[PDB]
Amino acid sequence: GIQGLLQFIKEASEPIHVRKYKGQVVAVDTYCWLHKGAIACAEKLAKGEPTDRYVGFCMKFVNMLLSHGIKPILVFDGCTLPSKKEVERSRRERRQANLLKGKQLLREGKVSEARECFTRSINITHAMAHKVIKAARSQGVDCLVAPYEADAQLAYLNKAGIVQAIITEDSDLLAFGCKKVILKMDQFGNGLEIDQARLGMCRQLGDVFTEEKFRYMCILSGCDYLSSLRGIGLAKACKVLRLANNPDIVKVIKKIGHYLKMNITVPEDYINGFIRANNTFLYQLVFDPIKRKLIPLNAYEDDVDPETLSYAGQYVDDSIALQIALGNKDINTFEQIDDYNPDTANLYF
DNA sequence: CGCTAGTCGTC
DNA sequence: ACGACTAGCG
Ligand SMILES: C[C@@H](c1ccccc1)N1CN(c2ncc(Cl)c3ccncc23)n2ccc(=O)c(O)c2C1=O
Ligand SMILES: [Mg+2]
Ligand SMILES: [Mg+2]
Ligand code: NA
Ligand code: NA
Repeated sequence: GIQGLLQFIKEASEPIHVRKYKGQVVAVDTYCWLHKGAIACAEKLAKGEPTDRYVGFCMKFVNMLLSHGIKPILVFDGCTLPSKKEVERSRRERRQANLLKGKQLLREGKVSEARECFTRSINITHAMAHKVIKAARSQGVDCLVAPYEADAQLAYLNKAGIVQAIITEDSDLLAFGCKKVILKMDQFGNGLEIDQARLGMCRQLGDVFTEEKFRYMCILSGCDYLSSLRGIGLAKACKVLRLANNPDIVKVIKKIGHYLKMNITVPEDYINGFIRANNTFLYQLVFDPIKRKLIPLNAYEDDVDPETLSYAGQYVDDSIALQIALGNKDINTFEQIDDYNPDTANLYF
């Protein structure tokens, strides 16, 4: 998530009820719901005991969207981007560290502090997501596992017009150019909608309301694909882009210290890391479910060599991507764990 | 004083 | 991993 973006653009937000989307399609960042579901049964999942509480939690939200006449499309995270492989294994280590600390606290009589530790010791596996997929498909709810980050797939579904809004706790969806994003939605259907159109209402932005300029601001402030330079937040990133009057973002970043009157010599790796973050937001691979084809989020522009963009997701045969998308092919082991076929029975029709 | 980043507390 | 919120910094 972009740190503190919701507050900076608070004027573009409005409180809504999901009733607003009766008769409309809405995609969900379902790993947000699986994580909260797995918190409610953290003590059992950590010890390896069998539990399907996280399934009922996601279904509580799905059935609520269906009650108000919304067609939900549950989107799941797929493979890890090459650049994020070192961080996800580091996260597995920190979860296994809290597994032993939670156990130690249960011995010391501190049951409530141990119950809190277990909530930060759970790995959301593709097996857990497949249980949710099977429960959602019984109720006739379409599910789509993204090839890589669900953030990019959700952005595709909205940009294509397949879905009119995205339900998520991640503000990166706005940096990805989503038209309507619904944050902080509770089990009853109440949440905050941020419309890209209403970014004009934000006096803090100035002219940093276009997709390209708004994306650059989020990257400069500190994004998932790149930490910011020290002392740069949304306010200072926003300031740099308003003052600069040059389309080449690279020349603006080299002269960043001049615009802010700050002592910042930008390193070699920050310029390239900015280009990679910008390329991941534009060209990260997604699955077109109607045509059943793996494609970049946006069609390649100007001189952008697709052979240099492996960090934004590697290509695989469309048949492999279809099997990942239907939840049949396990993300980690690439083993077929199911035989679902949409043609032998809709998002894929 | 505006802002950014480090500490306490929780889904 | 999320945000409240606060201190301390430029
Ligand atoms: C795979 C998916 C995912 C994994 C498990 C549970 C919840 C979410 N992630 C991973 N990651 C995470 N986001 C949120 C939470 Cl609460 C996480 C908890 C544990 N481990 C990773 C998390 N993350 C970070 C920054 C992002 O910009 C982002 O898009 C994701 C993201 O979607
Ligand atoms: Mg994500
Ligand atoms: Mg993200
Ligand atoms: Na920052
Ligand atoms: Na300008």
